[PDB]
Amino acid sequence: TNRFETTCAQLRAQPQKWLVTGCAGFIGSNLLETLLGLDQAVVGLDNFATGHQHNLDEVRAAVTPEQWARFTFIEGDIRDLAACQRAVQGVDRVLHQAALGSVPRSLKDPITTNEVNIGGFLNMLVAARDAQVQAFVYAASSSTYGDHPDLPKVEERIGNPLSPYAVTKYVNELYADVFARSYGFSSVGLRYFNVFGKRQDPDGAYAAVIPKWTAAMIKGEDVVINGDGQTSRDFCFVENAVQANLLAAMAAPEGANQVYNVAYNARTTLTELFEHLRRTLAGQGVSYEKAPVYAEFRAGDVRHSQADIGKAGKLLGYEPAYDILRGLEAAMPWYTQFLR
Amino acid sequence: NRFETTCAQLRAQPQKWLVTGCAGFIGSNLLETLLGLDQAVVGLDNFATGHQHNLDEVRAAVTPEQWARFTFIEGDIRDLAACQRAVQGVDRVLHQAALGSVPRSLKDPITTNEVNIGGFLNMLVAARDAQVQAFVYAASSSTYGDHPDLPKVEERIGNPLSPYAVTKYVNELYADVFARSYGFSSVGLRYFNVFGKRQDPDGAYAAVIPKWTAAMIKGEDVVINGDGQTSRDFCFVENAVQANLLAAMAAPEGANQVYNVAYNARTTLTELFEHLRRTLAGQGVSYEKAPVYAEFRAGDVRHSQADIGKAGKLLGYEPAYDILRGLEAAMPWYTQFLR
Ligand SMILES: NC(=O)c1ccc[n+]([C@@H]2O[C@H](COP(=O)([O-])OP(=O)(O)OC[C@H]3O[C@@H](n4cnc5c(N)ncnc54)[C@H](O)[C@@H]3O)[C@@H](O)[C@H]2O)c1
Ligand SMILES: NC(=O)c1ccc[n+]([C@@H]2O[C@H](COP(=O)([O-])OP(=O)(O)OC[C@H]3O[C@@H](n4cnc5c(N)ncnc54)[C@H](O)[C@@H]3O)[C@@H](O)[C@H]2O)c1
Ligand SMILES: CC(=O)N[C@H]1[C@@H](OP(=O)(O)OP(=O)(O)OC[C@H]2O[C@@H](n3ccc(=O)[nH]c3=O)[C@H](O)[C@@H]2O)O[C@H](CO)[C@H](O)[C@@H]1O
Ligand SMILES: CC(=O)N[C@H]1[C@@H](OP(=O)(O)OP(=O)(O)OC[C@H]2O[C@@H](n3ccc(=O)[nH]c3=O)[C@H](O)[C@@H]2O)O[C@H](CO)[C@H](O)[C@@H]1O
Ligand SMILES: [Cl-]
Ligand SMILES: [Cl-]
Ligand SMILES: [Cl-]
Repeated sequence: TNRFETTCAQLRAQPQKWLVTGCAGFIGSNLLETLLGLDQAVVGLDNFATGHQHNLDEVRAAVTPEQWARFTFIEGDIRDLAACQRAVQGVDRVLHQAALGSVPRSLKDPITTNEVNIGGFLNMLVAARDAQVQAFVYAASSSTYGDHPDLPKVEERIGNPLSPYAVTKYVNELYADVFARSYGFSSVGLRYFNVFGKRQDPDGAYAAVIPKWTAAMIKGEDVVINGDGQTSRDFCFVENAVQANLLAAMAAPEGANQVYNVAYNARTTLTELFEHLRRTLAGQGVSYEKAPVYAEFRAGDVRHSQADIGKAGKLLGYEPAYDILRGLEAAMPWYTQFLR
Repeated sequence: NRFETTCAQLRAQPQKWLVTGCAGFIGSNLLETLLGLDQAVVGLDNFATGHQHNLDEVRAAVTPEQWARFTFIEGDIRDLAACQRAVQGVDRVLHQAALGSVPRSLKDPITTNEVNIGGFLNMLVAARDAQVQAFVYAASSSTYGDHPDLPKVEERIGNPLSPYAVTKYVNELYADVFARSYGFSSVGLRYFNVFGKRQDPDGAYAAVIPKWTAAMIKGEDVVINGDGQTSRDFCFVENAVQANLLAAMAAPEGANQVYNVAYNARTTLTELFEHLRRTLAGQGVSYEKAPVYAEFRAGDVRHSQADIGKAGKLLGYEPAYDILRGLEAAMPWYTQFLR
C-alpha cells in the first residue's frame, strides 16, 4: 500500500476533526467530500465570494446522511479574525483553501486580493496558532516560481513574483516560515500546479483554461489559445491535490514546516490540451468541429511549467494516481451534466 | 555634491510633496527640511505612534511663511479614501507611515500586517492613480534577515526573521510588481537604524538610542540585550533626509530601485553606550553607572553594516554625519525634551 491508503485507513479508524476553508469552492469541496467520506467531523468556512452553495449541495447528495451530519458549515470571512477563531475551535487539522485566485483578477483589483490572501491568511494562521491545532496545511501556488527559468521547478529555487496574486501566495509561505521561527508553529504549504477537476467554476470572467474551454466546446463557441499554443503546463487532477492535503496534514515533524510541489511532473501544451478535450468530449457525445483561434500572448504568462514532485514523494509518500488524460475522462462528465 | 544641486533646484522650482507619517520621527524631520526649502507639503498621520508635539516643534523651527505651505490630514493609510485625498495634486510622495518595532510585530502580527502591507498598498495604488512624479517609500535593513555576508549588498538578502521584516519586504515586492504591470516607478530606501531628534524615547518599543539616552539623562539603569558585541550601522536622520530627496528627484535610471541608506560603519552596543555617556558628559550630564548585560533579544540580527555604493553612484548620496557627529547634534534635543 502507498502512504495515502494507510492514511485513509488510519483516519477512518481514528477520526480527527478538520477545518476546510473555501469548502464551498473547487478544491475545498473536493476535500470536504473526501474527508466526510472517511467518517471525519469537518468544519467549513466560506463567504461564497467565488464558491457556490450548489457545490455544498452536491457534496451533501454524494455522502451518506450519517457523514453529512458531521459537517458544520460557517458562512464567514477569513478577513474577520473572530470568524477564523470560531472556525478553528476544537479543530485538530486545518486545510486552508480560502483565497481569491486569478492573477488577472489581482491585476484589476490588487487591494481586494491582498486583503483576502495575505490579511485573511494571517488571521487564519494566528487563529490556528492560538487554538493549538495539530496541523495547518495551506494552499500555495506555482506562481511563487515567478520568472525563474529552471525546469522542472524545484522547491528551493524560486524567482520574483510577477503579479499581485503571486505576491500574496509567496507571502503566505513567508509568514508560515516566520511563525515556525518565532512561535514554533508548524505548517505545510502546497504549491498547486494548475489543478482541474469537477466543480472548478466554468462561469465567471476569471475561469481556468480547462473549465472555460470545456464550456465553450459544449456550447460550440470559439476556443482561443493565448499565444502560439506550445505554452505548456503541469495540469494536476484534483484528486492528486486531495491526496497531498491529507498526507501533509498527517505528516510527522520532518514533513512539516515544509513547502511541496503538488502536480504530476508532466508537460502538456495548450494545443495538446485542446486535442485532449476534443477527444474526451467526443466520448460524451459532444461534437466540436471548430479549430482553436490563436491570438496574442497573455501578459505575465510563463511559457513552460513542469513540477519536480520528488520532495512530496520522498517526505509524504505522494503518489498521484491521475495523469491529465485520466482526470479529463473522469471530469468531463461532470461538465456535460452541469452545463446541460 | 548632488544634494546641494537638488536643494537649489527645489528652491527655484518648488514641488508639492506628501509625507505620510509626518508626525513621526523621520517624517517630521523630512517635513522640517522640505518646508525649509520653501516646498508645499501635505501630511497624513493618525497619531498611532507619532505626536502632535513633533508637528508643533516643526512649526516653531520654520518661518510662518513656510508653515503656511503645510496642509495636515489626520487620517489612516488603511483608509484608501484618506490616501486618495492625500495624494491629490501631489508631485512627490515620501511614504513613512508604518509600525516599526520588530518586538511589536511579534506580539501583534495582525496589526503590523494591516498597516505595513495593507496601508502601503493603499498608498501605492492611490499614488499610481494620481500619477505622482515620484514615490519613495521606507524599506528596512531587516529585509536582509539571516544572510551572513557583511557588508550588506542590495542584491544579496536572506529570509525574514520577524513579522515586521515580512511587511517591509512585501513593500519592495509590490513596488517591483507595480513597475512590471502598470509602469509605475518607485524608490525603496532600506534604512539602517536611523536615529536623531524626535525619535520617541517614551515608548514600550523605543529604539536603543532614545531609550538609553532617556535612561541616562534620568539616571536609570541601562540594559544591553546580549554580550554587547552586537553591531549596527547607525544612520543619523539627516543622512536619511538627503536620501529621500535625492531619490524623489532622481531620473528613471535611478527609480524602481532599492538603496541602502546608512554610513557603512560598525558600532557595537557596548561602544554605543560609551558614545552616549561621552556625548552627554560634553553637555554637563553625568552617567557613572555601568551597563547591565542581559540575555539576547528574540530574533535580533547580530551584525548589520550597509554598503552604500549603490546610493552613491545612482543618487549622489554622500552622507555627512557619522554616528558620533549625529549623536552630538541629537543629544541636546533629548536633554531639552526631558529636563
Ligand atoms: N488551479 C487552481 O485552482 C489553483 C492553483 C494554484 C493555487 N490555488 C489555490 O488553491 C485554493 C483554492 O482555489 P480554488 O481553485 O478552489 O478556488 P475557488 O474560487 O473555487 O475556491 C476558493 C473558495 O474560497 C472562498 N473564499 C474566498 N475569499 C474568502 C474569504 N475572504 N473568506 C472566506 N472564504 C473565502 C470562495 O468563496 C471559494 O469557495 C486557493 O487558495 C488558490 O489560490 C488554486
Ligand atoms: N531606525 C528607524 O527609525 C527605522 C529603520 C528602518 C525602517 N524605518 C521605517 O521608517 C518609517 C518611519 O519610521 P519612524 O522611525 O519615523 O517611526 P515613527 O513611529 O516615529 O513614525 C511613523 C509615523 O507613522 C504614523 N502612522 C503609523 N501608522 C499609521 C497609519 N495607519 N496611518 C497613518 N499614519 C500612521 C505614526 O503615527 C508615526 O507618526 C517606517 O516605515 C519604519 O519602518 C525606520
Ligand atoms: C498562478 C495561478 O495558479 N493562477 C491561477 C490560474 O493559473 P494559470 O494562469 O496558470 O491558469 P489559467 O487557466 O488562467 O491559464 C493557463 C494557461 O491557459 C491559457 N489560456 C487561458 C484561458 C483561455 O481562454 N485561453 C488560454 O490559452 C493561459 O494564457 C495560460 O497559458 O488558474 C486558476 C484559474 O485562474 C487559478 O485561479 C490559479 O490560482
Ligand atoms: C533597523 C532594523 O533592522 N529593523 C527595525 C528595528 O531596528 P532594531 O530592532 O535593530 O532597533 P533597536 O535599536 O531596538 O535594536 C538594536 C539593538 O539594540 C538592542 N537593545 C534595544 C533596546 C534596549 O533597551 N537595549 C538593547 O540592547 C536590541 O536588542 C538590538 O540588538 O526597529 C526600528 C524601530 O526603531 C525599525 O522598525 C527598524 O526597521
Ligand atoms: Cl469583511
Ligand atoms: Cl506606542
Ligand atoms: Cl492586508
